[PDB]
Amino acid sequence: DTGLLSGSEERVQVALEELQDLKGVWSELSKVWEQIDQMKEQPWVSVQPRKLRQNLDALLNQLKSFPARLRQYASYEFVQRLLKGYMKINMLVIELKSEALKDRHWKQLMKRLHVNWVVSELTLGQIWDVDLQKNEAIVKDVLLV
Amino acid sequence: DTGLLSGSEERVQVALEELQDLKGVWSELSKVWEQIDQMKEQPWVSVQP
Repeated sequence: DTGLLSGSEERVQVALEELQDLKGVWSELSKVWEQIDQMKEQPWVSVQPRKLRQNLDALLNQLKSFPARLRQYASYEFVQRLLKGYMKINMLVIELKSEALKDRHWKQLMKRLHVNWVVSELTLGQIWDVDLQKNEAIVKDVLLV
Repeated sequence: DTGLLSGSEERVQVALEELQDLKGVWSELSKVWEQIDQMKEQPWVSVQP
């Protein structure tokens, strides 16, 4: 018998508590990503921006649902910046719904983003994976012209 | 004694069974026309014939 390492015990305790915290975080983040992937999978060519704004508000409510313990994490800040870029996606949506969306317009935008697309399925998850925050200049030039 | 016409309550219970059957029928029809609502309000963005 000897003085047991209480450092190991407190390490186990903090590991367990942070593990449960991050498990709740992973549940919330899995819900967030599945919903955003589901909505961005559709072309949303003839779908008003307001039904994506309401999803934005729902994401905000989900981000405010968990206590402040996650709100101090890098994942919370990343999801908040994702929400900011998601209202940027709303900013984009007007171009998606715009009368601008022509075949030659599609080809010029495609050349700007260098990706390859199939017209039948306009899965805008791909157009957002090509980050609009990253390629803002080229898409803005296309929108202006 | 008050010998009552039990046929009235037999009709009551028959109507009750018919009502439960109709409730099931209209629950299924609610699902049917709900599904109709989903493909029906569709602005024709993604759906194929």
